[PDB]
Amino acid sequence: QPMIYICGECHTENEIKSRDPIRCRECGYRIMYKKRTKRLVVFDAR
Amino acid sequence: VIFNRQPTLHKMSMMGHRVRILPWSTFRLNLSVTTPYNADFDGDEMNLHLPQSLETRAEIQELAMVPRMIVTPQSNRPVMGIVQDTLTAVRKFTKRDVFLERGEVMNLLMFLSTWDGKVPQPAILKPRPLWTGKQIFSLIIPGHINCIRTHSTHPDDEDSGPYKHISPGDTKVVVENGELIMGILCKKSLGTSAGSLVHISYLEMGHDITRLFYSNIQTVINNWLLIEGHTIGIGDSIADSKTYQDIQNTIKKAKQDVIEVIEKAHNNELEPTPGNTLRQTFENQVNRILNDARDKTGSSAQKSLSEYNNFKSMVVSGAKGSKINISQVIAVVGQQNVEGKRIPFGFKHRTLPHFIKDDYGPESRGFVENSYLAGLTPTEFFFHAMGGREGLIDTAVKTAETGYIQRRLIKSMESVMVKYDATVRNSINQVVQLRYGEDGLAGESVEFQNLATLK
Amino acid sequence: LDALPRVTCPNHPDAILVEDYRAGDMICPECGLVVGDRVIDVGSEWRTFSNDKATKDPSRVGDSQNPLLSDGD
Amino acid sequence: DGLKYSLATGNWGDQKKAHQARAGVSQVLNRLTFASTLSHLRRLNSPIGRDGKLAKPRQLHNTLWGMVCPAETPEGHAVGLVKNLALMAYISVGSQPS
Amino acid sequence: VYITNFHVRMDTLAHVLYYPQKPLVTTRSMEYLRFRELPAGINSIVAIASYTGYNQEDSVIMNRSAVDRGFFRSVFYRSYKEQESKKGFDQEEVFEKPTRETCQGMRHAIYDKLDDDGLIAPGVRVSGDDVIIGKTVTLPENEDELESTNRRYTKRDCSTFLRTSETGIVDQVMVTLNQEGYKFCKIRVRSVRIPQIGDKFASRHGQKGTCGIQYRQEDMPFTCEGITPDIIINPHAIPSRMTIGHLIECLQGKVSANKGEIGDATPFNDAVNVQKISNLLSDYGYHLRGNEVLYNGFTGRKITSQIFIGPTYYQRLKHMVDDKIHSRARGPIQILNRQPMEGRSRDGGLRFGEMERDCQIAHGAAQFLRERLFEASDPYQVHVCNLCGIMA
Amino acid sequence: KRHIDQLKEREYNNYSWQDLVASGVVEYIDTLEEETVMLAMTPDDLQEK
Amino acid sequence: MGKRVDFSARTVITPDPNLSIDQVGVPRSIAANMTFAEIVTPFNIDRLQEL
Amino acid sequence: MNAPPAFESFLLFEGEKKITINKDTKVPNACLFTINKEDHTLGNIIKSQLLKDPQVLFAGYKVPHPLEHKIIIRVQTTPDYSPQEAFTNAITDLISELSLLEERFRVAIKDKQEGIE
Amino acid sequence: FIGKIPIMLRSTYCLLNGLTDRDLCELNECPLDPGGYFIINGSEKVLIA
Amino acid sequence: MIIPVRCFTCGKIVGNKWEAYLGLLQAEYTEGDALDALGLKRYCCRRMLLAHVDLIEKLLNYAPLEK
Amino acid sequence: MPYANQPTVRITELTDENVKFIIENTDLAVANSIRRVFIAEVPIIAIDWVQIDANSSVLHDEFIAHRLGLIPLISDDIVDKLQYSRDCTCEEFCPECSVEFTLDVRCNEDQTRHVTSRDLISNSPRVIPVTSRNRDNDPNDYVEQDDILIVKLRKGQELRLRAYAKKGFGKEHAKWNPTAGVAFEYDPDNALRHTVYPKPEEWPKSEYSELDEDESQAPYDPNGKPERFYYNVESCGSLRPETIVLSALSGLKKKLSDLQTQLSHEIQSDVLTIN
Ligand SMILES: [Mg+2]
Ligand SMILES: [Mg+2]
Ligand SMILES: [Zn+2]
Ligand SMILES: [Zn+2]
Ligand SMILES: [Zn+2]
Ligand SMILES: [Zn+2]
Ligand SMILES: [Zn+2]
Repeated sequence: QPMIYICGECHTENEIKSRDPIRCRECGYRIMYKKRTKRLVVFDAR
Repeated sequence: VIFNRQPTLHKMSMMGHRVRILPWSTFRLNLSVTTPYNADFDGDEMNLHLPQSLETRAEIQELAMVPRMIVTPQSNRPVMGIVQDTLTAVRKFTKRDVFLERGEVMNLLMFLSTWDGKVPQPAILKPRPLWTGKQIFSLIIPGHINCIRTHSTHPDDEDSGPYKHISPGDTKVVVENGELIMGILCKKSLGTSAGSLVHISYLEMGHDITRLFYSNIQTVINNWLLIEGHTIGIGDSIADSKTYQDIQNTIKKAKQDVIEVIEKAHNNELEPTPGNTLRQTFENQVNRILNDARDKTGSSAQKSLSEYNNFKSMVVSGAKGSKINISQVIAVVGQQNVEGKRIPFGFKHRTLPHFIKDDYGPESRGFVENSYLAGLTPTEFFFHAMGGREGLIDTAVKTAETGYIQRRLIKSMESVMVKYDATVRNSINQVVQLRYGEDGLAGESVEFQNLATLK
Repeated sequence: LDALPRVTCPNHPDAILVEDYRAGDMICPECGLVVGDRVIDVGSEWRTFSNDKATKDPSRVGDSQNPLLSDGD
Repeated sequence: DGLKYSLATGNWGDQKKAHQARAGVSQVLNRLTFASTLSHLRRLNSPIGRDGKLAKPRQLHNTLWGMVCPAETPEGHAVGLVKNLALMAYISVGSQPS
Repeated sequence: VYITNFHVRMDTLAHVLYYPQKPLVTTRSMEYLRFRELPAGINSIVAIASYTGYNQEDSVIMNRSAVDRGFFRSVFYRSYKEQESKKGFDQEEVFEKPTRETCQGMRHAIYDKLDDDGLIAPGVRVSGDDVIIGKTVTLPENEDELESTNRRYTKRDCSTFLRTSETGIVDQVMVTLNQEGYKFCKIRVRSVRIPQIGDKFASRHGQKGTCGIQYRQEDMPFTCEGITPDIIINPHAIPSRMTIGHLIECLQGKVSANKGEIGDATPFNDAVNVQKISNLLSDYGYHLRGNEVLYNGFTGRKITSQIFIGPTYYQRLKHMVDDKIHSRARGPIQILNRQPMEGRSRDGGLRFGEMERDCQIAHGAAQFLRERLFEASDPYQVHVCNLCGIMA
Repeated sequence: KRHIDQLKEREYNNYSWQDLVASGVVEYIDTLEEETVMLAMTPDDLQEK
Repeated sequence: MGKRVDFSARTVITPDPNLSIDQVGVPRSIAANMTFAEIVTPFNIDRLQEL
Repeated sequence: MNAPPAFESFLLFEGEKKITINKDTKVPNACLFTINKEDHTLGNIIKSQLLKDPQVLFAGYKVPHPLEHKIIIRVQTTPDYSPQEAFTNAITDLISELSLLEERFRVAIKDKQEGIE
Repeated sequence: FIGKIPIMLRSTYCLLNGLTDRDLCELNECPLDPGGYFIINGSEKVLIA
Repeated sequence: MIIPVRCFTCGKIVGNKWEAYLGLLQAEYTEGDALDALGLKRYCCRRMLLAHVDLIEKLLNYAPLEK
Repeated sequence: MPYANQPTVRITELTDENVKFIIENTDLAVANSIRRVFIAEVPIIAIDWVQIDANSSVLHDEFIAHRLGLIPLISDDIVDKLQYSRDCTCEEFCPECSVEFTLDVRCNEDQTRHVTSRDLISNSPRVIPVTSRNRDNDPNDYVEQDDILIVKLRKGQELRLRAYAKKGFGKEHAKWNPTAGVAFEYDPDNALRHTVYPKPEEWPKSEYSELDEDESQAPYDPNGKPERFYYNVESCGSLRPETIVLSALSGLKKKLSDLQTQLSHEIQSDVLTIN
């Protein structure tokens, strides 16, 4: 299963999902930012 | 539980309480216990410790439980009395122009705990039933304690008014057989006073009944206050045109009088005062004039206040604040000083570059002509900011020094104690006194008394 | 008492012995089971240097020296 | 590394010995509001003894007028010793008298 | 709001208000602070009234329905950071999913919230029972010959979990490598702090105070439109403190909010501020010094004293009660002396020093004194020789 | 007044505080010099005088 | 002589007009965390059994 | 999170009665009603309907604490009429005035007002 | 090359001084942020006069 | 950060009146008249809008609404 | 009972927003209790559950959830037949106890997009829409008329969520206030002296105080009692003003009749023999 990993500015998935070093293909940045969970939460409008 | 706070400066800082569990996360505690712990709910947090056996729970309940901690053996007076709004609300409630109709009296009766069950007959039967404020306060007094006076309120004509035949004047408070006969209650009646109602209650009724008395006074007087109301706005901070004219005129005369004394001084002919240099004679004299100037207009503003000034109502109950504050907000703030003298010459012979060299006038050397209400002028503000530091610094020092003086003192005396043959002896069993305090009495059970035979 | 590695459960041989850090206690799930002389790991505990001047650390009774580069301090 | 070190810890100079008085000179810039920061950058510190001194370098000298804040000083132990620069006040960078 | 770009900032700790407002009564000096651009509080409708005493002595009755409509609500962010240290010769730290079969840790808190890489992802709710990052420290490696293997042998645990912000949601998670070249993360948690009893607030005149209770709109006292106050401050805060400026500001504010132009309050001018303001406020249609006829919420009767009400800019401060509470039954014990912890952050116990001891002495409650200073912090049994007093 | 007219114009026309100092209408004064000046609070007082 | 103790708690104080002179409101969470050891007697046994 | 859930301010608990009656130990023909989860809105009005009655010697209510949803109503009647019946009548009469008020308001709306819907 | 001097933020030698308000917003930097504090090891550090 | 739905003090909805207001000020320099036309009678509802600062506008300008 | 007066009503003025009326010949406790019902006890529908599918906006999620709950909702036709959540047999939600909203927006345009009340859609039939822009031949319609700007979005941001609105009343949360405000006034000339004016000339005269067109200011009468209360109920818009009043009185009737049933329950169960 993928661990996505949107990167800064390029606005695309890094896609890295393994032990290999973090660095976004095409885009020269090396900061990542793990993507939101698909798992549902909930918020009360109170 | 035992409740404490830091810095624990005396035995009444840590006392037993019974817990009662509530929602939200702060320790909520009775308002009256504020003065023994020196607490303020401006973000001061306090500490609790729980006993873990019946044995320590027994020991706490009997010795350190709060209601027993009412009258401190330091100076045989109440450690805790009716404070803040309730204290102001009691004065306002006891004035004999206060009348209550059947509906409100029943609600106040309803908030009272140890109520007899019988409803008192209203002091006014017709046209419609009304109970006076004194009358409902009189249900709150436990059993039948007694005390004349114990007011020393501003009221009347000290030293010669009560002798002016006693046109009851209503000022002086008299209670008899557990019923308030006349007068108005204040901090001197209800506070930490030597002869307050609260002190007498502890003695006559016993500590448990006195605690019910504190609760009673507060829930009931407090509930009334809610319908009556209290406040302070700009309407409680201004006086009339004529007083305002009188204040400026008193100040304009005094300033001319200072210029006059400066004119005499420069002539070289002032004639000095005993044991002083001529500047000191001069400085002592201008200081006398400016102080007299503040006090004259201060006495003018207190006169000029109307009956309805809420500000005067807080000052008179003795709840918070005082006569000098009225002086400063309404009248004129006066000479500032630092180290007990007028604002020093910081620059060459001057306080600020805004003045002339050597200018002994009032304003130029630290007299504030304005009131807080009109606002301070720029120099006065900075000389006022200088008067502000001496107090902030004094605070930071005194806390360190006294913390040290107290620890050293306790550390000496700790092992002294009264033995079972009642001679007071220390650790190596040497005798300190043959009888404790030279009579073998307790400090919390003594009272001030008059010796008839010195007549 | 040498036979441990975390085992002393009276009625049954141990399967697990969870550490309830907040209570300061050692718990044995399938019964009731405290057994503990608790240490949350002495290295967090001595660390009571805090509000007092910490930039200089007067409490540092233990220098690091970095031994894993060397051997003999 | 030497500049990196001194500026980070807040110490000063040799560390082995020189650090007795000129300690606490760099600080993490407080960022709680916008004002804390402007006020923090515009702070100034008088050095002093520590733990019990009572004298005149704590009260508000007249010459601070137009220079340092009237009222704006820590409500705590170091009252009047760490001061804050007034609103218009300025500081010379200095240059050759030649 | 403390700077604009806060959202892309992993500041280790921060507080932001939902709705800031610039102040109604402002000083000209404030233009050059840009305090308009990033203000620190809200224009409250305040009444300086006594009421039910829940505002006695430096507390306030605050309007609960206003806090429902988001009054002074704020968001709280804590960024936790963790490093993957290589740490020399024969050990290693690793970001991964800790299991009780493979590592030396087994702390009671739940590991399930974690992802399979050891680090949670934004949006999942966390609490003091949760682990945010699964770090493990491989150590011995195998330096214990012969099959002292069994399980959990390879590595100790030391992963980081929530002490403090014992509830909230993960705002952001960031994975990168820092200046050593190590894998580094910062993970940010968002919490929302509703103004409650025990939050410290302060107006602009140096009168700080705690929120003593909150009443719902129904109960506050009211007037005209029924513009119920968002706060009731006690009258006693003014007289001995003479903070008259505080009292002029409502009055200047009343004219400014009503006339519709932000009011001047710069310290030194000839704007005859007390009189000139009182005259303007009356021309508009109020008692010229601001008093209004109030009614109580409990019975609707009028309150016999007219009450001074109007707006004042107030501050909610960084001192909030849920961070400040504390307690301990039995806890971690430091084996320097084996008495309770001092790091409150790590479930400490409060001190009972020489002065508190000195009062128990002064009460004469010796049994409670031995208890606090012995059985309830530090009891021990030792055997001594009767011939000589050495514990050897 | 002409200097003020330049400051209002500064919203598009080139001008600076430095220009204002170069006019010699404003000066910088340190605390040691401030001991010897005769500094007046407001134009009001200096005119009404 | 100045020991850290167990069974200790600290929070902010806020005023409360309804307490008696010696009562103290205690947060429910602090009340749940701190315990007292009652010893079982053949009278409260049914009450303690409920707890 | 030491704050109570907001519904608890008004929702009745399954282990508590809506009303409880206890006799006074001091004076005769007095009674004490405990009303659970009901604030000044109900309490203040029932106090007034009891005061309206000419045979009530005493009527009052107290909500013991802000944080605890509960009020008490104490009533004392003449040595002939029972306090329970006075309470029964007080609500029933109150029901009657409010019904008549609702009727009179609705008919008043029935006036040729053109924005009724 | 002899060493690395810590720059102080937005001073004449820190690249932020040259860019305009739109550019600075483009670099995710606050336009109102005052600068004049060093950045060390992630922490923003200010030197006290 | 954008004007709140409903004024704190009482409840009268107020976010809806923000866009309208910037239009009125552009048309007329009459803050009194602007607030009046929007119907913001009592001043609690008025302080709400009069004292708001719309930080959102500067905040939106960063390119990365993507993280 | 013979001593009940049965009051009196007069409607002075009615609009789409305000309802302004006078109640006469009644008790203050009635007036005050009825004013309190108008706030707390009158039920309505507002968003109560928000589920956030995707949120790339510059506002944090709980902030979106807050703004969104607080937005007003028409309820008049449906607030009655709807049942309370806890009372409803269903697990979670159902068509019979709640109504569902859906919001989906993305900024694909170069100009900043606003997210508004119209963009929020009721999966439930258009019996219960948002307040603004529906069957609105409305002169209150001005410029955008979005009723509320839930957020703003620059090119690239998107927002997808679900919401479940539920019936509840103001005592439980302020989002359920059915009023913009509630004016209440009685005895305008201060005949009864419930307040005591210091220098009475310094106070103005309300629109109800004209009866003394003169400047004599407050003639006293001690034999009087509070009579003739003036109201002005103002609609938040989510429930029309008269419906607020009629639902308040009925709810108060329901609450009272229920207390009578429990008091009856005391005489039926555990026979009233205690006192
Ligand atoms: Mg204090
Ligand atoms: Mg105090
Ligand atoms: Zn990239
Ligand atoms: Zn076991
Ligand atoms: Zn031996
Ligand atoms: Zn409003
Ligand atoms: Zn359902």
